[PDB]
Amino acid sequence: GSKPNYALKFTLAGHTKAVSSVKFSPNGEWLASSSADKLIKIWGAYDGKFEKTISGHKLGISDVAWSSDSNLLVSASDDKTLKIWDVSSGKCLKTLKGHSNYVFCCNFNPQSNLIVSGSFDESVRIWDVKTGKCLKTLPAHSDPVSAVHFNRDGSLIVSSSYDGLCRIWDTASGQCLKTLIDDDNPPVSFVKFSPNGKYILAATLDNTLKLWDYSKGKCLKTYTGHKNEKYCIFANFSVTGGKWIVSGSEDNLVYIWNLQTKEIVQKLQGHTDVVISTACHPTENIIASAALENDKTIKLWKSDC
Ligand SMILES: Cc1nc(CO)c[nH]1
Repeated sequence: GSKPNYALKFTLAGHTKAVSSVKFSPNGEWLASSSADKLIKIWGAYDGKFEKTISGHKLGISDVAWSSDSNLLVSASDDKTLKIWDVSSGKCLKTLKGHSNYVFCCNFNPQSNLIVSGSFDESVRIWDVKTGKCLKTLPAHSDPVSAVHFNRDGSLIVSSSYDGLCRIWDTASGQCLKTLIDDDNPPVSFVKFSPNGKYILAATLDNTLKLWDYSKGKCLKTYTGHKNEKYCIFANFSVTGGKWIVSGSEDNLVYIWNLQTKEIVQKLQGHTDVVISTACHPTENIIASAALENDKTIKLWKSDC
């Protein structure tokens, strides 16, 4: 139908501190979760079945991300490292050392030969997956880096920061192509490219999501109604059914907007703390949501539309 009807199907318990991130594997079979409890957990995407715990970080994890082939994970930790993991063996393949403060955010490129990271040390680093070596350190921002993401062909990186900027980087050279958002404030708490790489979705800590045209550097859409003044809350393009924007909220709800009309089309109730992370299944109309330490659960929601 014209609106979704997401309904709670499973609650996934086991983390002992706040959940920080949830991500579906590109092949759709898994959900990965990261937590302040220093653990990664792997769950069945369709039935929430607990699969395994992946351990090794010495402090909390703020983010986890899948390789394009669903075989590897990368995690970003307060221990100042990222780790590359073989999901099947659960083994740490590489530890990526160089950041001088907490690593907050990470992603593979589509090729999955590179990892990008953002840190409280105000830098963005680009890493070689095969060797675990740091290829480039970008002096990207003047405050902690909240998000990093590659576009569809891997040629661009978008970064965001508490400094109030969103910057687009040439992967190959590390050089800045554009400062897309250029304000002293508000802090930019999240950014990512649209699936086709033409748009950037940006969150600011003034309860606002905006959809930007990268090429023209202009705001096309604004989404409001939710609460976001403190946390770096993920947002998503939902593309399997109707074309939605999805975000967590500091009022403990998942918000779903019509991307084109900007109308709120659903609010998902059930969590008992801030919903810091949401993920959209690559093929099925399924949302994963995760909450902070009063809750510590992941919820799987399913829609007909
Ligand atoms: C908690 C968290 N938010 C982000 C957004 O990039 C990374 N980790």
